[PDB]
Amino acid sequence: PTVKPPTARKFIWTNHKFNLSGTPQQYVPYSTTRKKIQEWVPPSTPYK
Amino acid sequence: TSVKPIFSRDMNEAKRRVRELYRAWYREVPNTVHLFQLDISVKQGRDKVREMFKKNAHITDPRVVDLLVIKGKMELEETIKVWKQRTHVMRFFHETEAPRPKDFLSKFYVGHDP
Amino acid sequence: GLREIRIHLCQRSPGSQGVRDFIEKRYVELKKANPDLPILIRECSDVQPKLWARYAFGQEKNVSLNNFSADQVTRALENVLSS
Amino acid sequence: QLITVDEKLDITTITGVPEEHIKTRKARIFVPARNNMQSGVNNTKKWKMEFDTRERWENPLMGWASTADPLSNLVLTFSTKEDAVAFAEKNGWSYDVEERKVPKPKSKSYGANFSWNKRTRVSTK
Amino acid sequence: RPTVRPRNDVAHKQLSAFGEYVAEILPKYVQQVQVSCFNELEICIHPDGVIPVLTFLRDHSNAQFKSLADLTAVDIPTRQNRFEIVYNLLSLRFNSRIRVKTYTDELTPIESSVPVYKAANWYEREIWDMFGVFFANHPDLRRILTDYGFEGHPFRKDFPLSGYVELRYDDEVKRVVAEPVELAQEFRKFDLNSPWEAFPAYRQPP
Amino acid sequence: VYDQVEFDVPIGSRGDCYDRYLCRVEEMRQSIRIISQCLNKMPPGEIKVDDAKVSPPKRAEMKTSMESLIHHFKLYT
Amino acid sequence: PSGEERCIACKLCEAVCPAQAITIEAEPRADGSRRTTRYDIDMTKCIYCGFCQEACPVDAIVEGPNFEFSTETHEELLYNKEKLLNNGDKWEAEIAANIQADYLYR
Amino acid sequence: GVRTSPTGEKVTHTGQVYDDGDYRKVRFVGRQKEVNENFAIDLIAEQPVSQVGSRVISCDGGGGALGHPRVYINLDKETKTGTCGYCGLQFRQQ
Amino acid sequence: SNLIEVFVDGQSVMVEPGTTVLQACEKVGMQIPRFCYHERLSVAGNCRMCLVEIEKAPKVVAACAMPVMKGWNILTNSEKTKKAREGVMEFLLANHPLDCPICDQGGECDLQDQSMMFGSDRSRFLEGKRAVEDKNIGPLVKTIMTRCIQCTRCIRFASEIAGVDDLGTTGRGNDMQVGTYIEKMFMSELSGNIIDICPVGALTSKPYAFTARPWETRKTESIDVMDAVGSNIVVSTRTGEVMRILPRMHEDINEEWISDKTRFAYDGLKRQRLTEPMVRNEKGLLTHTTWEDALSRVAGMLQSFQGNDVAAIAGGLVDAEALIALKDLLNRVDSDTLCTEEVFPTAGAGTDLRSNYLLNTTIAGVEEADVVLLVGTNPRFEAPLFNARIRKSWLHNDLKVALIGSPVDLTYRYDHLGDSPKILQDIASGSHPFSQVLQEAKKPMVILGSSALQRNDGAAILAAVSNIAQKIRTSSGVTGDWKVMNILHRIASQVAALDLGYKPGVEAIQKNPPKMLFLLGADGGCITRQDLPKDCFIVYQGHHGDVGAPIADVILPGAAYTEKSATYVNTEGRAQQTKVAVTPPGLAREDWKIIRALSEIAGMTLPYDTLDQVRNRLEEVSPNLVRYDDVEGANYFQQASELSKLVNQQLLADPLVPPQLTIKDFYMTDSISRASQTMAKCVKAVTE
Ligand code: SF4
Ligand code: SF4
Ligand code: SF4
Ligand code: SF4
Ligand code: FES
Ligand SMILES: [K+]
Ligand SMILES: [Zn+2]
Repeated sequence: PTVKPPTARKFIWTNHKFNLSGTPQQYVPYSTTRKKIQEWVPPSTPYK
Repeated sequence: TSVKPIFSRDMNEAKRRVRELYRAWYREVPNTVHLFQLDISVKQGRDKVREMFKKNAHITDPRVVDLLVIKGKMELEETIKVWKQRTHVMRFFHETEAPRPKDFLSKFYVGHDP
Repeated sequence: GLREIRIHLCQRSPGSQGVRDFIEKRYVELKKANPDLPILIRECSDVQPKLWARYAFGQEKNVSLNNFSADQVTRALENVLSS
Repeated sequence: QLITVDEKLDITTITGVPEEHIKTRKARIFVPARNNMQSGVNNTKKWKMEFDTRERWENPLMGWASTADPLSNLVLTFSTKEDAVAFAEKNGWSYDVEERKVPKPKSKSYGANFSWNKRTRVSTK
Repeated sequence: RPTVRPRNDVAHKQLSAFGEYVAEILPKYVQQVQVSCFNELEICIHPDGVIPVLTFLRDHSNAQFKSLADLTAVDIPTRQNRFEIVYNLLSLRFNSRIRVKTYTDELTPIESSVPVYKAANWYEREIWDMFGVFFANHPDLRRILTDYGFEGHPFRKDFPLSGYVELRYDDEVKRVVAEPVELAQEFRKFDLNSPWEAFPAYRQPP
Repeated sequence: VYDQVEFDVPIGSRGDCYDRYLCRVEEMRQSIRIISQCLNKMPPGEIKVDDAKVSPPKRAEMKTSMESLIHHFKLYT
Repeated sequence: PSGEERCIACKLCEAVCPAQAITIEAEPRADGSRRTTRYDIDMTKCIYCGFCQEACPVDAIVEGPNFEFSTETHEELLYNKEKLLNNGDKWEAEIAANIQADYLYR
Repeated sequence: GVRTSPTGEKVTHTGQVYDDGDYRKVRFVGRQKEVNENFAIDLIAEQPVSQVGSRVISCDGGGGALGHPRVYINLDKETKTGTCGYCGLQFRQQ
Repeated sequence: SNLIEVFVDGQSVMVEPGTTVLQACEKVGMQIPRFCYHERLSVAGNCRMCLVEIEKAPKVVAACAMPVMKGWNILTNSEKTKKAREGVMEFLLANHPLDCPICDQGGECDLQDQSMMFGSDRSRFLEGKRAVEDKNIGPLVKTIMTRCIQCTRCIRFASEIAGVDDLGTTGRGNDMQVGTYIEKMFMSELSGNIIDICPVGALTSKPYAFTARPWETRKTESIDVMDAVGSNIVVSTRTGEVMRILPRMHEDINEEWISDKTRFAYDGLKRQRLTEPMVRNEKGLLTHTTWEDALSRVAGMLQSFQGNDVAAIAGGLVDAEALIALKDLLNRVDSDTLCTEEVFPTAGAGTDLRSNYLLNTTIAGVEEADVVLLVGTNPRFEAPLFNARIRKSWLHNDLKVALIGSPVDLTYRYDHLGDSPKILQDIASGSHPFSQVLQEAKKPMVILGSSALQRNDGAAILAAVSNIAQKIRTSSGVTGDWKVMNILHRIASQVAALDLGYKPGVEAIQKNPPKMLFLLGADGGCITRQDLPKDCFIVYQGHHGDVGAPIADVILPGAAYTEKSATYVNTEGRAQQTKVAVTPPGLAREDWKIIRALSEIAGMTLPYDTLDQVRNRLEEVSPNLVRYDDVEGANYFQQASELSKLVNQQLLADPLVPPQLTIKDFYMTDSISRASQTMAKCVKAVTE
């Protein structure tokens, strides 16, 4: 890379990170989508 | 309605092979319980053999009966020659299975399945 | 007491001929006499004609009207109506 | 040396299927409807056998769709409804059969677009 | 034409004549003889002819199919006899291959071909294991690929892809146990068939 | 193109483990002999059938031609 | 180069994946763009065959040059979209150079 | 466009965030929630609109065969820009 | 006798005169490729994809348009035919945009697939492509007109099927563009069907946009419940989620179309859902509880009351299984107050004779009628697919249509006789000139709207319409087998409830107010607590929190129509069943099971434990309810007509005004569509 530097992009990490497995920085999977079914919310005023 | 037989030409011949298989399984259970160091009693093992024969008591086709006996003899050979391990023999008893609900209300509470 | 009447019959089968005759002749006079009783006439192809009577607390009885004449049909209604 | 077996063909005891997935399942025997998004009719030739849909739920970890139904993806193909019915009966599945729907022949006439005195005359092309 | 597979009329003619030759000699068992556009000869026979037909092809001086390449089954549920038994034979003498096909259902035995080819032993065990076709007079018929006590014949078209049970280690009983299968992610069924016909040459009559 | 390369087939005489071992060692040598011919007789041209209903088109074509994109889309779905 | 995602949620990768290791959901983004809301790769289902990067029409999904990413847990190998975008931002410098070296063979 | 919910959990570019009573956020305790900080929706809005002198323009996303399939964009409407369906770049006619 | 012999690749086939070359090919199982041709539209002959060689004829002919001649041999796979297809496909793709990855049609695109099967495998087009500007035509249909191939299917569909002439082509040549010219929204109750018929991705569902690909969807064949037409549908699901609704072809019901409400209201199933049992806490607020706690509380009240003290109301989306389950449970405490929200006059024969409340002619019998009299109905919005049937007969059979009621736009010209109910007496008396039109007619059809019977004098209207039908039959200008009298229903559940013996309307509840009231999906507001004793115990069972649920003492979450295998009977009396596409959300349960579980807890176990058994129970009450897809005839119009004359009741001076007069009234009519964000965007679009 001293002779042929990489192309610069604004979103490329400026700071490299090594393998973070087993540390507090480890990746933890989760669902990235939002709730699909919306529940009816009962009224807050009585009228049974 | 004219078919090739497997072993038995009619149900009377087939029931003879069934009873012989039952005798072979009946006598093997004490050796199985000892050989595999099973924690079930011999009575439990023979009860399981009886249960397995009785769920097929309704079959009237000698060819179907023959195949159940062929398969039943394969299972016996797997047990006697210790090709099975302890886990295989214990699979008949479903010990880690939580009891499944039978009556309508219990099924209704737990999910949608019949 | 009686709560509901249901008459099943086929549109075409000869086994429902008497029931068809009863409806075409006497159902109107039956309905005038019992203006507040549900008499559910339900036709379906190739069904056995039948009479269903529903009484209090969900007790139901059914009577076969197969090959009944019209007068036999009339008679079977009267046993149900009286009871 | 053939033998006579008058009994109905019943193989439920030698197929290895657990009981709950014989008695409690409802097989549907049908010819799939044409996908209305396309005019090709080639996926409406054969008879299909599929089973009743059961619960799918979200996996807590990823949100993937989980199932406990071993037959959820089971689809069988048949030349005729009679073959499908035969297969369902010997396996002991309760089934429903839906008559094949075929489009009725239509009367098409390009000339009718320009009728002298009928409403079939088109206002544009 | 560079992208098209060339035909071989010579091989097609030779195989067609041999197909008629086998049919003339064993009319008691031969039901159909066909040759593919890529020149593979198939003999379709009544199941009673397995031993005589295979024996003839092995030992006859104009056949000499000494090598059994493969023996397998195909499950076609829509057929009354759902199982197609396929023998693929090789003749080193005549540098040729032949395919013999018969059929059976769930309850009708087929005769073991072990007397004709010793190679058939394990192939028939595999067919029994994966399809439940019983072979009569087999020296040692039993499962070969599946687990001990495994229920079902997995290569049948109506056997589910992920099966009915799955294994884990349970600490309470200190052994591996089997339980009904539950999948975190269900296998996703795809409908890929185009609704437009691809091959007019294979169109079936209406 | 195996009919276009020259090689010998090793053959045993005793049918035992040793002759099969010698057959395998000699087959490696013959493989080198074939590999040598493949390197020298390697022809130019394309490397998948020029039929885009079977083999996918090149990526550059897929990104410019309508037919290529349709065929790419269908071949991969 | 602008920072916009290349992936347009065509789902060709998901269709071709021999292991069914890809799971995708999508909707119109707030700006109307066609974009994914789920893009998961189960790296323990994946067979690292590269069929997904061949199928992608826009070079969105690639197999990069990293091979030193073993983990202490199974769950860490179930990648979601965030994980995969970070890998893209982490490795793009090398990935762009490798694609440059080989795209004329594709 | 990273913002945090009242609970302090980062909202992703897909709008995901565990709500207050969701037990599932326990997976992040002692660990961290992977969130990519470069929201594409924000970054593509930074690019200037390109002025062209034609009714129809084409886009391949740049880099020729390294971009996306070439599409042609109509620029007749004067009340909005032409946006590329693949890369989101915008065009407007002089 | 009239058939002529033609050959398809040398195979003899006998066809009617006028049969096209394309139709002759389909008789031997070959499908000629097509773009512009559609069997339910007028022939166009503009795509040229269907060109085919006729043996010994130098010129290829358009198969879709060309009538076949005797002795013709159609060569559907000759070199001339194949090369015509390749050339035409090359022309179609020359300017088509490279959009497949971002285009929603990909994977189910006729252009893609016919390119694979009949087109070339590469391009030789070296120019720039055409690009077209997009047209906004409303919130349902997204347009990307660069993909348009100018097949004119949408234009023909809008003109002929929908009766809307707002689509066309402007310009000429390569610049010809489909659209409206002006900025106009194409809002028709049948508008969403142009998505299905557009062969390409030019017209797509805006709600569906980008969400799925066709190969990953599971297809569940089911039945629409947004009206009483019983339109056959396919529910597309993926990974346990309903993704969209498509038409399922049924020649005798909806053909291959569905209404916009059927197509796009499914999004209402993802919101306002009841997912847990709820009871009132000490403060009078609904709080989540278990099924055990909820059903125990209901069972206690049901054991304490008997007779008239217990009543039930069935809403518009209730399945037949739930209906009989609830009727049986109430019958077991000797309650017969099983009511519906929709009213049907109980005078005369009431519900004793099916013919009294059925569309007796059937949907497909509209095509045989020569005159149709509509009374007090806006069929365009009450039964859109039924109105489409009338227009088809109007278009192709020259059908004469007259209307008594508000002069609404039916998409075809009709004779407006007025809105006064008194006109019915004029027609029956012979004074009105239309009476002679009815007498001259061979196959007249009279359709009274169920919406008209919601009036207080609905009994008099039904008698008057029945009276007109009786004169037509007595006059002997009609054949015996043809049926004249018809009721057009609008509620999916109404006919099944009437078959099962439910009381139409809530009049019995108003007469004898109950102490315990079951609301089985009843969201119409017909009975409120202002009509009930002070401490009435109200149990709501349904899938949506809308109108009924906020006033209930107990909420039992049920299944929606996508979430159960349930029986529904359409306005013809045809029994049809849905299939489970996704399971009910949360703790929700199948409707008939809830009542069955409640009956056991209350000590009155119902005698069925499976879906098959509860359907055996239905057969015992009304055998037609288990004859799926069958239309059982209903007779005895004469007996119902005689009983209708026993009690003379007065028509009111009020004009007959349908509940829906314009499109804005169409989009939201039940709990599901009221909860649909897509339906809300449609109301906003057509009002503002
Ligand atoms: S490399 Fe992995 S994710 Fe990509 S197609 Fe192959 S198995 Fe699927
Ligand atoms: S990664 Fe590529 S192939 Fe996969 S969905 Fe995104 S654009 Fe399509
Ligand atoms: S309409 Fe068909 S061919 Fe055109 S971009 Fe869409 S999927 Fe591709
Ligand atoms: S928008 Fe679609 S249906 Fe209408 S003319 Fe264009 S391609 Fe045909
Ligand atoms: S289908 Fe005949 S010209 Fe279009
Ligand atoms: K479309
Ligand atoms: Zn671009």
